Amino acid sequence: EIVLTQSPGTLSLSPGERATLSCRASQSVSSSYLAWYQQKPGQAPRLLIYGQSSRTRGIPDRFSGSGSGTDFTLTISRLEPEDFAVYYCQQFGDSQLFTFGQGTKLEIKRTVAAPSVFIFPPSDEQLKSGTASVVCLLNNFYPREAKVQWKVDNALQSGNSQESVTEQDSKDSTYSLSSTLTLSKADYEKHKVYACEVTHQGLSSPVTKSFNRGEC
Amino acid sequence: EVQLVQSGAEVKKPGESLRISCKGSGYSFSTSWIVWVRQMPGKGLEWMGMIDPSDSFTSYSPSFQGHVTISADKSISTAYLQWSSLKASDTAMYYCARLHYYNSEEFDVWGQGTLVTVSSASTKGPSVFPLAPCSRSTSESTAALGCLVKDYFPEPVTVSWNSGALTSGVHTFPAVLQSSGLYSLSSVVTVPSSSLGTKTYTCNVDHKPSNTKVDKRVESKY
Amino acid sequence: KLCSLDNGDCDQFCHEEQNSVVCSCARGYTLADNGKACIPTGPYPCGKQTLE
Amino acid sequence: IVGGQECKDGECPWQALLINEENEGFCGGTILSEFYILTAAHCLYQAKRFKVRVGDRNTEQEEGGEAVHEVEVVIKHNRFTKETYDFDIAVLRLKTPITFRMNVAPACLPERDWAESTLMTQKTGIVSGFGRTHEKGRQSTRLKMLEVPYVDRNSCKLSSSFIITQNMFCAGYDTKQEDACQGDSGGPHVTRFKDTYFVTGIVSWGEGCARKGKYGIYTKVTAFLKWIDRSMKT
Ligand SMILES: [Ca+2]
Repeated sequence: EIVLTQSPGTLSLSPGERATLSCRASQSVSSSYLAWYQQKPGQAPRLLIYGQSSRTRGIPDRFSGSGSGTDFTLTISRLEPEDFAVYYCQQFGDSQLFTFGQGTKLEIKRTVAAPSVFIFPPSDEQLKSGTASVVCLLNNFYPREAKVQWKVDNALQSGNSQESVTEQDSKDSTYSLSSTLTLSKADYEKHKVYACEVTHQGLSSPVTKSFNRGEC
Repeated sequence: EVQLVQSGAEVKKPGESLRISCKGSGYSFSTSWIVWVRQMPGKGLEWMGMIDPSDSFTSYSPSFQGHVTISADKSISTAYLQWSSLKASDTAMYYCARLHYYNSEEFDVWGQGTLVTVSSASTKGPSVFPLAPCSRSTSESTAALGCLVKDYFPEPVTVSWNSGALTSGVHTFPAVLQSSGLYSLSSVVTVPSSSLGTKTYTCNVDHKPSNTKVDKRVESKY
Repeated sequence: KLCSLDNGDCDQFCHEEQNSVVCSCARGYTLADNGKACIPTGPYPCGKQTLE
Repeated sequence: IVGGQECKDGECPWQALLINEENEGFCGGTILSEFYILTAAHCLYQAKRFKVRVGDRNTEQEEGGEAVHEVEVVIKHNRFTKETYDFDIAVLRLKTPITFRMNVAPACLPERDWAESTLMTQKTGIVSGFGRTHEKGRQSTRLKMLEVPYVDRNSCKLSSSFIITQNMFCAGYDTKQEDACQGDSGGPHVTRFKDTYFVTGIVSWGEGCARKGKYGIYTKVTAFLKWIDRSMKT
């Protein structure tokens, strides 16, 4: 069995540039060459190129593959907006069957953009149902990396929140992310200051948005 | 046109059995091996096994042997994946794909995917709650509003704004699975601060599995 | 006829489905847009004498 | 081969040649892919350990593009037996991939039904090799080809002293002095359809070579396509 390790995990590039994706295989006692696939959100994987030098119909000549033994790459000479996606390498050995790499995300490198940050209190309607969800939104930021810290009366809350994040925006290449803090009404009712602190590459200092329990 | 077309999304509880199907058209089904591929939510592709539909010959990944069945009915050009006893960990997308014959090492044609959900949860409609700042003040020119769509099962919900008339600045987030086993998502919009006194903003929620349709007016007290 | 007449006009494999003709091609070929001709995926496809 | 012609350059590029310890050609093979060679099972008993030579076209002069590959795995048909020459087929997977060039290009595997109705219905196919040049003759130096009509199975059966199983077929001539011979065994019999050459048979056996009233006997490949497929997937 051959384990395939692709690299990098995320590749950040600009339309127009050349991309190089790696995949290294245990060239066992056999091995050979690899196939590669592209996958976009909500779609089935699509075979691009394969074997020693075969190409699927319709693949532009900007796509090419190389390597041998344990070391293989796929190169894209000139990125199109339509070219940003996850890529998988795939091996077979006769005795060893099939294996895939862990995927590389091809994302659009755009200029750094700070998030807009917003905090929302739980609704009284929700509160009457026994739970308080407090939401922090980071809107249109780049790069993806962002830190969202919950504070209840300056106590950091860990393990009682969930995040959701958008894909790199297709128009402006930004991301958006929500963080939702969930408390029991009794626990919610035990505290005064509810705060969200966002740390981000585009933020020269961390930004805090807050409210006082019950004034909402 | 050669296609592989899979049956639709399934929602099941642990311990139930399940069979999903994969139909070939536009080529002779018997002449190509048919492979199954797993994609756990947010995870990568996993090869499970393959079948030669001419004689129903099968080979399973060791990681998957004994946990799944690959079968075929060549008279209707269909391949199948079956579990006698589901686990929550089977929750994933499953693809079929064609493996050629003598020397292929790759999958040329893929089905569209089948969504499989395994949960102790039962169908439940969402509650839709407003997202409004604690005080209408603004800082200054733009404001954010939203709806939190909480405690539903299974996916999906659809969300629109003002019956589709408001699309600019909307972000409807992917659901997260809560410790309760219920999903939750949030939809937000950026709006003119100058519009809050004149215009209504309503989020439109559909949860088809429960026949739930909600129009939630969002506005501040102050 | 169908596969009887010019091989259902497939270039290579011809198979009958749906009381109509379905072409395929050999490995290292892919079936053209027209459903019958076969296009090389590489520079040295099988069954082809080498030229210069 | 007895009679026929010589293969001009690049016209028989799927030809392989198995060579023993003494770097000498004793059986043919057919290139199926970058990694796989098709041959006759009985050639495996004609040498202790061997290698495969591609792109050779004359044993004396090096034409540049010849190249020799080590064999990594041998997949011999389980049911082959020496007394009947049934199941005379084996496949070799190499340690190194042959790299296609001018004069090394693989021959095509067909799909069984189409081949059996479209390829096996053609009047002739094409056999090749470096095997002997007459029945009790010398092994050939230059690579040769031969056009052999398919000989129908009934007339075939009637012409021969030994059983002709359905994993075999006849091709060649009654009285005419044209046939394959020893040393060609294992090499390619291909049939052309719309300018593509598919592997249809392996050189297996025959009563003498060119004998009057006797034809050449080939492993019927279509009868072994699925088995070939499975060997590539194990
Ligand atoms: Ca030479």
